[PDB]
Amino acid sequence: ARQSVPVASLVAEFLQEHGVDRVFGLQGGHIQPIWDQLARRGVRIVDVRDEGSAVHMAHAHTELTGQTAVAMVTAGPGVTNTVTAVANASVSRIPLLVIGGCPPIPQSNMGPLQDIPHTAILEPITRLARTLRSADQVLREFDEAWARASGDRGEPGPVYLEIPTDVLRRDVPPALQMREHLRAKPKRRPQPHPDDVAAVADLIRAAEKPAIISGRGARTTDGTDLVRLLDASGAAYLDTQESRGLVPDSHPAAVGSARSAVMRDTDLLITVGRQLDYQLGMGSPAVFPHAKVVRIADTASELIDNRRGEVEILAEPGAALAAIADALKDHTPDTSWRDELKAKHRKRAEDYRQALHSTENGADGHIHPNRIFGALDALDGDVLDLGETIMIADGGDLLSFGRLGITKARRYLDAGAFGCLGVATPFAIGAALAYPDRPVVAVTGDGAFGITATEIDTAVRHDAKIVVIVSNNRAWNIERYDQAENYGLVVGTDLADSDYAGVARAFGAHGERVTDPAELEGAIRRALANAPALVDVVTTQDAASPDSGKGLGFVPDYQALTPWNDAEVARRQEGIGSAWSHPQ
Amino acid sequence: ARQSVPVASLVAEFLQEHGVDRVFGLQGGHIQPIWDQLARRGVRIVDVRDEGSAVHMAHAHTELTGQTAVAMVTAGPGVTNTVTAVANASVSRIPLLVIGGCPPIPQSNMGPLQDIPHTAILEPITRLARTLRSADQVLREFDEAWARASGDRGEPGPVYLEIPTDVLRRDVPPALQMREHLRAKPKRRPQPHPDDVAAVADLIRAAEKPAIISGRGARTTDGTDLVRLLDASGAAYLDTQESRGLVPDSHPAAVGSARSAVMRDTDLLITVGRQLDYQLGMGSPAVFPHAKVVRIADTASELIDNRRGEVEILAEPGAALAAIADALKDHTPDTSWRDELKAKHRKRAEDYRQALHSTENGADGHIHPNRIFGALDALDGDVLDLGETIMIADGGDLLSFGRLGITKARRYLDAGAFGCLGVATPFAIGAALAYPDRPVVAVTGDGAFGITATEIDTAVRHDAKIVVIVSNNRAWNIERYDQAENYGLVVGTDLADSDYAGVARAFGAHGERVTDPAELEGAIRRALANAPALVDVVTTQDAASPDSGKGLGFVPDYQALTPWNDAEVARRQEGIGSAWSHPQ
Amino acid sequence: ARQSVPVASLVAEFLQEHGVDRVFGLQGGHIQPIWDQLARRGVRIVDVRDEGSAVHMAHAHTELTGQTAVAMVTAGPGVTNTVTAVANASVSRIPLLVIGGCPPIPQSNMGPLQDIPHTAILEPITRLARTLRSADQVLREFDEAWARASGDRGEPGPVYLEIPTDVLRRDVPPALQMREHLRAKPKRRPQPHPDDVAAVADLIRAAEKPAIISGRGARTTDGTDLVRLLDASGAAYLDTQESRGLVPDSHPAAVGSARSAVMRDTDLLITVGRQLDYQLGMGSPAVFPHAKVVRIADTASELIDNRRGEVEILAEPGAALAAIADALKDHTPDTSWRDELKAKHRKRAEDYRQALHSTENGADGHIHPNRIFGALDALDGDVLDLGETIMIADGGDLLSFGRLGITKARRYLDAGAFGCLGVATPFAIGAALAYPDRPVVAVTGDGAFGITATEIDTAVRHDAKIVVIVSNNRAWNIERYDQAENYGLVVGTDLADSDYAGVARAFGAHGERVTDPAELEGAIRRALANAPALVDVVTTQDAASPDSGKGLGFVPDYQALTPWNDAEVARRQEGIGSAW
Ligand SMILES: CC(C)(COP(=O)(O)OP(=O)(O)OC[C@H]1O[C@@H](n2cnc3c(N)ncnc32)[C@H](O)[C@@H]1OP(=O)(O)O)[C@@H](O)C(=O)NCCC(=O)NCCSC=O
Ligand SMILES: Cc1ncc(C[n+]2csc(CCOP(=O)(O)OP(=O)(O)O)c2C)c(N)n1
Ligand SMILES: [Mg+2]
Ligand SMILES: [Mg+2]
Ligand SMILES: [Mg+2]
Ligand SMILES: [Mg+2]
Repeated sequence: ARQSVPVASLVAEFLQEHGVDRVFGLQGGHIQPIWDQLARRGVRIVDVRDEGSAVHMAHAHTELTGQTAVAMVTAGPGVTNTVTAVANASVSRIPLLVIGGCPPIPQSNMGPLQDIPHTAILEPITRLARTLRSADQVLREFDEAWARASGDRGEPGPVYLEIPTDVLRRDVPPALQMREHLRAKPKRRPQPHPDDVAAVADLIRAAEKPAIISGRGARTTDGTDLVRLLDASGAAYLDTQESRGLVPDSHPAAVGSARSAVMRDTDLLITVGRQLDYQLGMGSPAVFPHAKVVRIADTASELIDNRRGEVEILAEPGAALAAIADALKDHTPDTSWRDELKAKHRKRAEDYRQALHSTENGADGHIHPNRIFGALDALDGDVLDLGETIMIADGGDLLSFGRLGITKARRYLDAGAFGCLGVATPFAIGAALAYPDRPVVAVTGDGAFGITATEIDTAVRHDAKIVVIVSNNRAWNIERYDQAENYGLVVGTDLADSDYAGVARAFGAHGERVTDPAELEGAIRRALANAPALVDVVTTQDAASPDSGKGLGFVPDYQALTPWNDAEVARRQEGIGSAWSHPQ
Repeated sequence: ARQSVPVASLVAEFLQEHGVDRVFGLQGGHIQPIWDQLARRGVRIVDVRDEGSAVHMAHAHTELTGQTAVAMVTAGPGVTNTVTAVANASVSRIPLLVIGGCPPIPQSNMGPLQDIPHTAILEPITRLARTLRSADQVLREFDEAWARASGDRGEPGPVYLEIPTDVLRRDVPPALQMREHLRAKPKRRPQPHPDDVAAVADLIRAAEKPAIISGRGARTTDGTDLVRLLDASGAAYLDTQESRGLVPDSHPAAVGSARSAVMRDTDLLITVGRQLDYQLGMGSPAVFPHAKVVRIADTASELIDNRRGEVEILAEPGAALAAIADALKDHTPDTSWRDELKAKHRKRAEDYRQALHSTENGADGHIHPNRIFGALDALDGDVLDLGETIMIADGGDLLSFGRLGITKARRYLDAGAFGCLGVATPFAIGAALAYPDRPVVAVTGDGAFGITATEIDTAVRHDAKIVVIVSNNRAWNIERYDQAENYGLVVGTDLADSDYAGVARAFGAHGERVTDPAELEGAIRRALANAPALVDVVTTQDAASPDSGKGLGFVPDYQALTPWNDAEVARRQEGIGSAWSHPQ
Repeated sequence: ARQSVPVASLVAEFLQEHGVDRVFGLQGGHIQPIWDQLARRGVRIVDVRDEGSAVHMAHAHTELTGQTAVAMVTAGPGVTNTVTAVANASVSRIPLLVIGGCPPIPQSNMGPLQDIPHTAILEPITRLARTLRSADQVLREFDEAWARASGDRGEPGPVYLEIPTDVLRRDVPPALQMREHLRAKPKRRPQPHPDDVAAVADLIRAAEKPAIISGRGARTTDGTDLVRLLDASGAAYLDTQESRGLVPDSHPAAVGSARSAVMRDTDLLITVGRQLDYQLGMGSPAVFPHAKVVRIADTASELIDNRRGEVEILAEPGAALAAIADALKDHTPDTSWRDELKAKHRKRAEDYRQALHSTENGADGHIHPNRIFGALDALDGDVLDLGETIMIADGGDLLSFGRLGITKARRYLDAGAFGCLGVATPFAIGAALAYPDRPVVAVTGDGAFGITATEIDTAVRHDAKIVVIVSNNRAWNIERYDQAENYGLVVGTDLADSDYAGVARAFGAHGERVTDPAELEGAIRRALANAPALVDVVTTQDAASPDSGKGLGFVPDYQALTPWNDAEVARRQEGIGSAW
């Protein structure tokens, strides 16, 4: 079978055999040899307006599908344009491969065109960042890097490979073209230890108010084993931004409008593929004052951070959840606490959803962003099925409203733990190309949207059927609010009444502007029918979000949010005794 | 005088006392304490749509004015959005300070909001990248970093400082607030050694065809000492993209249409504040086959790279040029070679300029980009003075045409050695705010423009009177050309017939589209009268630039350009003798 | 229960509660606050002559006992003196903690005493390297770092923590002193997936010549599940330098003197906690021309390097071995290939061992190093049980002789994949302190010994009952031999006839010089009886070692060894010319 082929040809074959049917990127001569070979093999090339956007598209693809995705960018500014999107994928622990161009070996350190230390810049935010200088070993390096992206020898996240242009053009002998490096590999499935499963089952039997909080790792499962454990355990259930859609909304455990009540009173916190980072108050006793802790994950990045488990299970989370459910066969949980939370949640969530359809305009006479979520809700079952829809959110206040306003989605993506503004359009494109028969709706602040707005062109040229709804409040409004509240002086946080519909139409998309909230349902209906489309909603600056009211803009010393920080300050003063003296 | 003040207040005072009258950035809570204190001191805040753009604006400010400029960006994605612009400033050796936000010390390594290893990511492309954790020493650190940006303990370029939000809020005692750290410092002026000056004078006296090539370091002078040395030496003169405007166009040495002829035949190459990087063929004997080498600079980054000088002068370049001119008092140079180049240059450059006014449309029936440079030339002395105009160029083919088409500018900026697409709009903004009574004209490819187009909003909101002229050829055209030529398959390099005038109007700027080259002068006149303005020129894909024809897209093994690479391959085969054997 | 205590006190308590009963180090003011608190808690301080030797001692302790060991060293040169020993532990994937001193936060970047970028220097060779600037979070950082040393979020290896002296003096409130961070944690035990177990059992049933090669991860087990799989599978068995002692020498699978024959013919290579690095020919098809590959390990650092498995099991290796053994309950392996290798191994190994007793002196009239191994063999079952002895080897030719000359040992340590000369004495000290009732015998080249010789003092002052036997050949001899062979010019590889016995005596150890090989048994008997003790053996420069003439000094393009490299050159020629 095998004959001598150039490195660039073997790279393209590696990718295709690993299940890569599309590559996101932006062409330059340093990667053209691979670009050409991917084209020749029938791999779709999704070319973008800013390399960072290509990496965001890969991120969305992998997060949605489970298939490791690929971005390809040229030397120098091509690679440096990806740093934010790489960092975002690193924080979220998403497997992806970035292939960068780089100058030929002979010109090393001589000031060749577009030279910059790519591997040194990317090393801190990647699982691997390497320059491949041996033609014979390029295939082996690709396969190992792909494994490291899944989390081998680290934790899941992005990897970076570059091949000097002279090496790309070298031949690889047939003997070195080994099938074991070319072939797709299954995910690892480490299994739980029976004694850890029994120990967790014993903690659940002893707990009165157990609570499961899911993350990334749980979201790699279909949710069915998590529901088996919820049923067997009687635990309350919370998800996070990275783990929406695993548990039906009507499930007796699902209490997503009772987040603070669950954290305050749970006596057994079980994390499932979830970090106890700022989004869960660092798992601090100040935020979980009654909780024993158990941690379940396929990576210690979701076992050891900030709190240790009385039990920690390192295993494929589905298998762990199934085994604990099995161990609770003859347990009859006390669900009084869960059922009381659920009764109040059902009413609070229903009332909140219904109020989205009629929210008053703010004091400036413009639309409250809640009306966008109400109009989507009104259209559900009519012109779209939200239960089949990929929902994306981005921005400041808009994003915080979206976490309450978006309840019925198939899948949800957003700015993530990194707070990465500008993901909305690139994520919408990756999602739409992965799921061409699903509605894809991105709701975004105007600040965030300006970062990646020109990717509306990409959506039109590649026919990604996205709908982008802009909360056009002429501001970085959550920042304007923190300025007013904590300094009395608003400066450098105002934007303008930009025609984002006109920007979309300039790039060949359907555009409409809305000033009257009664026009929103019709404008979003027209956008869904004419995707790719943008709806530019003139929204109020008088709309405090849950995040603006909790001090997210101020950056307290110990926690992201003022109320959590207050509890932390109190915790640090406990029981110091006569040892204490005033800082003077 | 002095009392306890918070770190953030002392930072703002440091900046203002160091001559900072504006800061470019994008607000977040992590830098709000400094942002507020700059506002309170009357420092102008130029807030942008993408943090990378703020660093490009600082770069343009410093390159134009000589005053070290400042960008301020928030933690996480705020800092990671600057990497390309930082890299660009590092390659070009431009002093600038980036102030980044970062999370409070107590949350170190805990997964706080927007955490990422900023200093590790930026260390390879900065002169210093530090986290300031001692309130008492913040002022001292700022002043040392500012010195390192000028090139102390390194070479000129960007520096990065971040202050954890808890440290920003700490008080500094009055004793630690030292005037020697707060005060503006003069540039260093190391002086030449008389013996090196005499040695260079002797080499000039012995040379028949001496040639000066200027760079960055020469461009920090007003050009008058360089002209004294040209007059005294009889040398031919070439500039580079980073050193335009130092020598009158009519000067007997100025032979900018004879670049290859000068490099081929010079017997004495004198670099003045210039790197022998890819833009000058690595100073290779393959490109300068007859040249002895002399190097003059205030930094060894422009003395030791790729070629060593028979003499090297490390000194303030003005002083070096003046001293060598003095040493040649009674020398009568042989200028036959110079004067013969000049006679042919005068005619070639005049004919080329005049032909810009009537260039034929390409085979697709659209405008040749040369017509943009002709229309600017036609308007010169009428509605603008090109000799007072800051010209900016960006893109691929468009940029290569611009290097021949732009001859009469006050100052010129472009994509630089790094090939940093998307600098046009941000640079135009920084230039326009530095020089509010000067025309600022940016000519850009459509590919490059999509990266930073949304900064047209910034130009409108801050009233930066820029004119952006887009070469709208519906392509990354220099890439499309290299694909066709070297692979036969054009893929992923096509864009669309986007309404860039409509994008500008969406953001409140004056916009006009041009399809007929006879309308260009009127459209550019209207743009200059209504700045900020954009002219969207529908240009041809049938237009090979000097760069497309020399293989810049292909990346040869040894040089950026095919003809130079050919010469290099020939050089490597010289005189190997019987030792040689076929690679088989 | 808890009250406010200084950081330094909470660090000492963390270590003791994690099972640390000893800390290896060298005092400086930057670490004195911790040093003092360890002393007060009764944690033994083993103070050394060079910080690198403290980290070698920690490495040996962890590798032998399974308990993560700790070195503590001061700012600046105290930390930079550890880099070789840290790199060695990183290469061998040994958990250990290095606690470094560093200057106070207010003097950051001001040129304080002993300042240097410790965390930047150590980042590339550690699983974590951090400066701890929040007193409240030091205990949490220690516990996370300890987990990472075990391999969480990485792979097993050394970690580095430093606390600025101002932070060491800060108080930690009682609420932040969480028991979950202070307490010792069990090792993780990920379990095999039954489908992978069945797939490996199917490959074993279909193989005619299966072979298991063990490494570090197998050596973390007691070997009983490995023997169960050997018995169930009929596989041949090879160990490596890092995995000796798991399988009795008399076991029908143990064919250590047939390494080449095993690699050449096996049709199923099974790696057990082992890397396919240079020591196994990169697992190359050039070196294993008939082998399908299966990989078993609790870390992907021993699954994905160079060769992929048709099946890869990421699990605690004992559990994986046990499950595959179970799956083969009704399998009757064809062991003819195994039994043929074993018959030739038995004869070859026996003849080799017996010849050690009578190896003639070299052409220069001096002892052949094999006589050292013959004398140890003669003493076995008489003066000591080598099967209860911790054997350590170091050097060039001496080490190569040692790999074949040392066949019985409770445990074996050496220079490792990193080729880290000078480990013998510090390893012997860590081993002797960990196993005070076991004989500890370190055989070293004279070149290697010069690096760490002054740690004989440490052995004497801490009563570490070690025996050091020096192959004193007045040379870096494996290097002198490569120069003679390949350049015809020996330069800068000669040493002198140094009195290493006299060095030992100067540091208060027992010393004896041996020039007559018939005196070796007696001298080694006297050394064992008077440990700590050194035997300085005047050995020949004129003796080829098993490693001689194999291109080790040449450093071929593709493989460590010429014959392997030749096979790689031939592999790259296969099918070239054949395009059409
Ligand atoms: C790369 C290697 C692991 C490869 O060595 P191997 O071929 O695995 O050899 P060894 O295990 O040492 O054994 C070599 C041969 O001896 C045979 N052998 C082994 N034991 C015996 C006994 N008891 N009797 C007879 N023969 C024996 C074995 O079957 C091999 O022959 P065959 O069956 O014919 O193969 C090693 O060479 C090595 O580690 N050296 C590199 C240098 C180094 O790491 N040291 C640091 C200091 S020098 C660095 O600067
Ligand atoms: C620190 C160090 N320096 C150099 C080497 C290279 N090296 C490998 S073996 C060897 C010679 C060892 O000499 P010795 O310990 O006397 O053993 P001999 O070969 O003489 O038996 C050398 C220098 C090394 N591995 N480590
Ligand atoms: Mg960017
Ligand atoms: Mg907004
Ligand atoms: Mg173009
Ligand atoms: Mg020796």
